[PDB]
Amino acid sequence: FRKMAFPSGKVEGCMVQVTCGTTTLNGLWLDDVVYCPRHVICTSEDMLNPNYEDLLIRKSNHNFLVQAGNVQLRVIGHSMQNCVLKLKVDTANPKTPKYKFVRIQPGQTFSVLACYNGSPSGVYQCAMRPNFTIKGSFLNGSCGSVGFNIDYDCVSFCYMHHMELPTGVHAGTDLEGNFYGPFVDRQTAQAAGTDTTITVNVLAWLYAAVINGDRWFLNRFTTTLNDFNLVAMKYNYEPLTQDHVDILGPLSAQTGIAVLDMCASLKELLQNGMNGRTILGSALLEDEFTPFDVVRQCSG
Amino acid sequence: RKMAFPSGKVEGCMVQVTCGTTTLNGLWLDDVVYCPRHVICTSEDMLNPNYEDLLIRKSNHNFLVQAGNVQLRVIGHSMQNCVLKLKVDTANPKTPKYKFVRIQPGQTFSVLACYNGSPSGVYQCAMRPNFTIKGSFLNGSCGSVGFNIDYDCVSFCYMHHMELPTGVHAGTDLEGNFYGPFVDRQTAQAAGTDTTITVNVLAWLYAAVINGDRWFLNRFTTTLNDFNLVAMKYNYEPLTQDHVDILGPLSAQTGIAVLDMCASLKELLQNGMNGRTILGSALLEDEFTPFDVVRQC
Ligand SMILES: *[C@H](O)[C@H](C[C@@H]1CCNC1=O)NC(=O)[C@H](CC(C)C)NC(=O)OC[C@@H]1C[C@H]1CCC
Repeated sequence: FRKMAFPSGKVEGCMVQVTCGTTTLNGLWLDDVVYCPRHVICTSEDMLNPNYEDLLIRKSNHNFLVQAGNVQLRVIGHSMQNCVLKLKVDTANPKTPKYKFVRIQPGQTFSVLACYNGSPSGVYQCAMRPNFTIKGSFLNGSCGSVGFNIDYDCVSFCYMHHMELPTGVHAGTDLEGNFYGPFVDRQTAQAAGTDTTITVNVLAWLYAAVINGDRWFLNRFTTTLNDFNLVAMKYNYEPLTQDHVDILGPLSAQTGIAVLDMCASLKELLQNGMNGRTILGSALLEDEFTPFDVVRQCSG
Repeated sequence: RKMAFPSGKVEGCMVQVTCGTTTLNGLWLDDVVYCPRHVICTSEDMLNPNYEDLLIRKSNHNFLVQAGNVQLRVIGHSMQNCVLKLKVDTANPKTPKYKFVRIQPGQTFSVLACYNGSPSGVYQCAMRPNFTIKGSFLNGSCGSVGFNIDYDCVSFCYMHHMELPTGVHAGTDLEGNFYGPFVDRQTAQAAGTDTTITVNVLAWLYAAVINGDRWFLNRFTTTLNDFNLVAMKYNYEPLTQDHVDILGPLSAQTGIAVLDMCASLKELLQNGMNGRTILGSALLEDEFTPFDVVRQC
């Protein structure tokens, strides 16, 4: 199993650059709107303590330089929605895919198209941590890069990049400008909650092991969801939700192993350790493959 | 972070190729579609296919090429080693600037995994020293390609043909020559003993340091040859002076001499990681090149 990104072409066709003064970042061009982080309107000095409504009132359409490559897109309207700027432009993007804006939950994975100056540099798979950070690879100028999933014809945009934390992890918003987690777009020191292990994804990984014939850890017992959740928290594992139990349905059906039986197997691993054994060629439990990711790499 | 090149320029080239009941992917550049020649085989052909004999018995019309909902008419075909070249009456307007290259073991590339001419996923691979790749490929993935992008130019280096019993993968360059001692017949094939790409392990250790992780460093040093003696004992590839030179920028950036990092790696090889982890991994990672690390740091 490897981290596998979605093909990035449909998103590459939507990346532009947005500049205000000398501050440049990336934007997302869909139909006749460009979406980008609102801190593009900030001087480096104003990022320390920005008053965004005040900064925006002083801006006009003609203060925004939007470019696809080196080709300018004329801005004909502007508005702020939470922490994102929406710039109406006079050209509808002919490469606009079928798309939607979604807000993902911790544990869910998505592909990031890392961009600089509106130019895509690389694509990689990220997991949203339970503390609402991602372990990105982002350099200066990467803001406005987006995270996405692709289902059939439709690009689901879920993440737009805004900042790095002192610990090196990354934070950002959905495409409605609402931050994931307790973060704000100010150049102030901000700390994330202590992180935890994504239980639903560990379970997905155990199911993947079973599918591949690696099943020594299956035991004869079961548990209730509440008993499991209370034990899991003592090992810094996330509690399971009802939605987690449901998204494990397909893998449970594929293997014939009930979700709560797998929970009891995981509980034994937590309480007793691996005892020098491995699972899928590893003594570490992997928590950044979702149930869908497992099905992706096992089917096509 | 393992990072692939953006795949859009390659996505615009992927098509579906069918012959008989065999369907796989092709690469459509200008007015030519490239694909694995074993598309012309049947069940009974695959064991010992005489490809020149099988191919002469085919007509242009035995090949169905589909780009989305549009069929492309094949107006000519030829074989170059293990690749079939199908001439079509339409030029791909999405053809990028491109070249065909043969990569060296230890080099990395991105794979666009495709099924039925449709892109499914992208990931980074290394050409192993034993000329396999550790890919994620299923039935119908043949004809998927590997590539690197420099400026606006796509350098195609890999086309996918097979899986080995061990679960690793084998394929060709875009001239149709295999990497490694493999053959496009339906037989169980073993690879040579694999080794670890040492220059890449060192690059990744430097990446761990750049991201503030240094538990594995030490105050010892080593000569190049003494390091290589230990490396070979542990089935690591030897480190050349060009490798040392290639690592210079990472050495400068971090203030750690290449041979000092070799001494750290030696200590890791002889003692293991004693439970610790580097950049999240319980194992030494060898599929990041020095360039991969630099570009991202
Ligand atoms: C082409 O799509 C397909 C891709 C492989 C299928 C499963 N995973 C793959 O990467 N290629 C093939 O099926 C090969 C065709 C021959 C003619 C080259 N064969 C193959 O990969 O077989 C796999 C198993 C180990 C070998 C045992 C043969 C008796």
